[PDB]
Amino acid sequence: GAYKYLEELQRKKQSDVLRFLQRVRVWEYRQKNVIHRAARPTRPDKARRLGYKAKQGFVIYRVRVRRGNRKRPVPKGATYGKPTNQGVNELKYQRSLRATAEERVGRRAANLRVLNSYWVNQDSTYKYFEVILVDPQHKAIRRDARYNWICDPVHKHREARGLTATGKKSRGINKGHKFNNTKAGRRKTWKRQNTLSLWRYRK
Amino acid sequence: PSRFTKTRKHRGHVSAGKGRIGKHRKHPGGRGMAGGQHHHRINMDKYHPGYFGKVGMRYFHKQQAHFWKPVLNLDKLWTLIPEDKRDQYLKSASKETAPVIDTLAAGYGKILGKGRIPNVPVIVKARFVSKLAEEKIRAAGGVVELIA
Amino acid sequence: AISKNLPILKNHFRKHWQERVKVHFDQAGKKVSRRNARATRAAKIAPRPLDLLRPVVRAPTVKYNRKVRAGRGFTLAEVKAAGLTAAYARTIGIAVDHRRQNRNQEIFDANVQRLKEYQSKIIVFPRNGKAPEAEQVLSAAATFPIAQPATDVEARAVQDNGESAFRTLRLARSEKKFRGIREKRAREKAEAE
Amino acid sequence: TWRKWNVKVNHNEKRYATASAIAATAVASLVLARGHRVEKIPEIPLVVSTDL
Amino acid sequence: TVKTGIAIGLNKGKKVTSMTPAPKISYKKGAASNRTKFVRSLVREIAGLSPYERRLIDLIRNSGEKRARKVAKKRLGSFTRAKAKVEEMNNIIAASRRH
RNA sequence: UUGACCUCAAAUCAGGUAGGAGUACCCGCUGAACUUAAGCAUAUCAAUAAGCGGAGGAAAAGAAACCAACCGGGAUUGCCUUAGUAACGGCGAGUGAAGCGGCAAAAGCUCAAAUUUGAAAUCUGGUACCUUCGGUGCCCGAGUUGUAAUUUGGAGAGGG
RNA sequence: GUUCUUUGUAAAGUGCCUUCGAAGAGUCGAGUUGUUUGGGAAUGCAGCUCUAAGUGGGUGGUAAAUUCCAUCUAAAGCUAA
Repeated sequence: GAYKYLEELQRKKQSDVLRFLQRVRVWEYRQKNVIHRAARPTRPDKARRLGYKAKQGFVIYRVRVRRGNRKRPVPKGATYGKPTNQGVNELKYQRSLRATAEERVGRRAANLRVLNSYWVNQDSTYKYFEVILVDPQHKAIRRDARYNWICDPVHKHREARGLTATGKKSRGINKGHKFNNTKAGRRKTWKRQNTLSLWRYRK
Repeated sequence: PSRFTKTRKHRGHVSAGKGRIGKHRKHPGGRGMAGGQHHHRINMDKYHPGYFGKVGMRYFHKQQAHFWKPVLNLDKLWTLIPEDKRDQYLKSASKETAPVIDTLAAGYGKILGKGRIPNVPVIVKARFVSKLAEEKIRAAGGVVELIA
Repeated sequence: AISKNLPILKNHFRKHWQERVKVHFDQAGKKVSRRNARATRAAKIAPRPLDLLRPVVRAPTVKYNRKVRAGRGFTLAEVKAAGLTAAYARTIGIAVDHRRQNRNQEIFDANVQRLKEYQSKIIVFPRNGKAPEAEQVLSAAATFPIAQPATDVEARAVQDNGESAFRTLRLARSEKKFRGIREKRAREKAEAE
Repeated sequence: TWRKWNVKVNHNEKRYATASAIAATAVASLVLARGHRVEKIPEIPLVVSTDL
Repeated sequence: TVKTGIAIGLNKGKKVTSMTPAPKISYKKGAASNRTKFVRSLVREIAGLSPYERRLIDLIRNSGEKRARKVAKKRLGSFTRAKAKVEEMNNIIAASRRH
C-alpha cells in the first residue's frame, strides 16, 4: 500500500522536497480565484481518510481565507461602553479559519453537502484549505447505504451549524471534566442550570 | 390565606403600617449585603463574626465521598442487631457464640467510645475505632476486626 | 439591608430567572404517557420481558463500595464462560459491555451463575414460526433480582490475638507517611564506600 | 403559574384523618348532624350482604 | 498488588481473589510494525533533515548534548520530547561518520 | 498529419438541486447598556437582549485519547440529589459546577490504514423491454491518482 | 394463519496450533495574545509563532525535574428512546 508512504511523507513539512512543492503550490493557488473547483485532491491519502471516495458525486473545492485576528467594526474605534469592552485590535473570532473556509464553500455550492476539510498550504496573508463535498441528489450517494445518511435533511449545512470536524472542535464538544461547560451544548447546559425547577409538591 | 394578613387590617390607614416620617422607599440602605464594611459594620460584627477574610488552605476538586465516615457511638451498638435476637444475646452472654456486628453494612465508618455497653462479648467489624472505644469493647470480652 | 439577626442568605435571583421557570404541571400527565408508552411497547415487542438482563456489579467509591448494583453488560469474558457468543447473546436479551473487565472472582462467578439461571428460564422460539406462546412476564429484573452477598455469619467465637485494633491503624498510617523518606535513608547510606 | 397549588401532607397525618373519618361513620350523632336522613334505619354502621 | 485488608496503609482495601484478565488489543498502539519501521526509515532517507534538525546535529558535535537539549526544548513542546529527539539525532550521526 | 492525455471553458445541452417564509422549542456566530456594588473603573446584569447564519418534529449529544484511586465504574440525554457545596471574585457586591448514588429511557456501530492481482469482481447515465419508489439486457462513461468484497482494536487477518 | 418460489458445491458462527497484527500531522503538544470558565502558575476556544512521537500519546484539578503506577486510544464518521 502506497498510502502509508505518503502519510509519513506529509509529516515532513519542513523537508526540502516538501517546502519546494509548498512554495510552488502557494503561487499557483494564489493566481486562481478565492473559491475554485479542484479537479483532484492535492493529498489523496488525507482526503480518503476523511470520507472522500473516488467516484461521481464527490467534489473537491479549494478555498483560501485571510489570516489574522478579527477587527471589531466599531467605526473610528469607539465602542460606547465600559473600558473592559474597548478592545478592537485583539479579538480572536472563536470560530476557526478552517470553519470559515467551509462556510464560504457551502454558500457557493448550496446544492452540495460539506463532509470535511483539511489544510493544504498557507502563507502570511492566506491560509489554503480543501473541502470535501458530496452530492445528496446523485444516485450513487442516494444508493450505497454507507453514504446515504447525508441525504436525510437534518444534515443541511453542517458547517453552518458546527457539525463538521472543525465545527465540533470550535464548540469544544468532547468528554471529560475539561469540557464540563461545553459537552452537550453551551447554551443548553447554561439554560439547564439557570432554570428554576418547581414541582406540584414543592421540595 | 390573604384574609388573615395585616394588609386587610390596614385598610383605611394612610401609611399602611409604614409610618408618615419614614415614608417607605425602594431601598433606603442598599441592596442585598450592601455596605457590610461601611454602614452595616455594627451589624456585621455583633451577630456575624468572621464573615470577611480567609483562614484555611484551598482544596481543588473536593469530593465529599472521600471524607465519608459516619460515626457510631458505644451508646447503642445494638440497634444494628435486630430486636428479636437482641434479648437472646443479652441474657446469654458467653463466648464462642458472640454476635458479629458489621457496622460498615449499617452505614458507619468509625466507632466512638461515648456510651457504656453491657458485659457481653461482642465481635465488631469496623473500618475505624477510637482508642478507648476498643478498651471498653475488650473489657467486655469482645474484639474488633478491622475491615476495608 | 442588613439588620435583625438572620443567617446570611445566598439567593441567586439577580438574572432574568422569571423567563426560565419550569413548573412540572405535567407530572401526572407524563406519568400516564410513560405507562402508555410502556404498554404500547410491550405489544410491539411480543412477549419479550421489556428489558434486558443485567449483571451484578460492585460500586466504586468506598461510600458505596459495600453495595452491589445492576450493571450494563455481561463482560465478554463472562459470556464465553456461560457457553454462548456475544453476538448471539444480544439477540436473547443479554446486554453486553465490551469495555469492562473481570478482576474479581466473586463478581465473576455471580455473573456466570446469573447467566446460567437465565438460559434455564427462557423459551427461545424457532425462526420457522411455530409460536408456542409463553405469555409475557413484564420484567426481567423482578425475575432475577440483585441480592447482596452474605459476607459473614451471625455468631462466631471471640478471637483475641492481642493487637489492640488501634495501634495497627496508628502504625499503618505512620509507616505510609514516613515511607518516602526512609527509602532515601536506604539510598543515602548505600552509596557509601 | 409558579404559585403553589398542591399542598404537601404528611402520609401518617393523611392516614390519621382517614381513620378518624371512618370512625365518623360510627353512631348517628355525627351522621344526623351532617345532613343525612338516617333516622328510620336499623343501625349504624350498616352492614349489608356481598350480593350488592 | 496484594491488599492488606484494612482501610488505610499502603495496600489498603479488601482482599479479593484476582483473575488477571486478558490484555486489551487497544493497549498495543505503541509498537506498530516491522513494515512501519521500514517505511519510516525510507522516508527519512528521502525527505532528509529539517532546518531545525540540522542545527541540533551541529550542536551535539560542537557544544555537546546538554546545550542541544535546551534548543530542542525551545523548539519542541515539552522537555521529554527534547530528550527523545536529541537521542534520535545521536543515532543519525552514529550512523553517518562512525562506520 | 492524425489520435490520445491533462487542465480550463462554452451551450435556452440531458436530468436535477440551492434561495424565500416560518422561527415557540434547537445548533452556532456576534454582542451591549440600564442595573447591583448605596459613588465607581475590575466585577455584576451576562457568556443575556438586539443583530446574523442553519435545521428538525424534535434538534443537539452519543458508543470514551471518560469517570475514577475504588472489593472499581462503564455511550449520550433528562429528573431527584450532590449543592448554594469544592472553587472563583476591589476574596467586596456577588458568582458557582462535577464524580459517585436513586430513577426515566436504553442500541449499538463503520470508514482510512492490506494484493481481488487467476482476472474492477464497483457505479451513474442512455436505450430496449418488463411485474415500475424498481428489475433485466445492451451501449457510452466514471474509476487503478483505487470503485467492490474482507477487516475496525471488543479485535482481526494470512495460514495449517 | 395460509400460499408460491430453493436460494447453494453460497454465506455465517464456534475449537486448537503458527505467523503477523497496518489504527487518522501544521495534528497533538509548547510559547504568547485575546476571550471565556467554579477551574484557581492559566477550564474551553481562537489568532500568531514553534512543531512531535511509535513498547508511542493523552489524562490523573498546584508550577518544575526525576522515578513508577493507574486509566483510556485523539487529531474521521453514523445512530432510536
